Amino acid sequence: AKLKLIKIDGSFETEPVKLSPGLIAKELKQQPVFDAVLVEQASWRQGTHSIL
RNA sequence: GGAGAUGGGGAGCUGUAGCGAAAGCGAGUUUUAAAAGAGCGUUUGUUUGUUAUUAUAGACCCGAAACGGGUUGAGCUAGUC
Repeated sequence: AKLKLIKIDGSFETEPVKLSPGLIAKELKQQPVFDAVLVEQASWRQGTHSIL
């Protein structure tokens, strides 16, 4: 993928860069991502909610 | 490790060949003298999320005279001193 590099001032560099495979997929799936975000919201409770 | 996903940790479980109680045998096993017959065979996947049902935990919930253990009780009242 074609990318650019920025500096501390806030200006782009003068040389782009490509990216080799390793994080680019050809498949599609959202239900895995759906349960991923759901379990991300999980592990946040601590059982404080309780009554007699 | 923000008590996180995750990474590591393959301990174990499913199916991968089964027959029966077994010595054991094995695409055959056991019953039988049977190579007769019959049975079972003759791979057809795993883990989660979810829904419903079922199993135990009070398990839709309300309800009794119940039972057991402990405890206050002679000033009402019974008897006695």
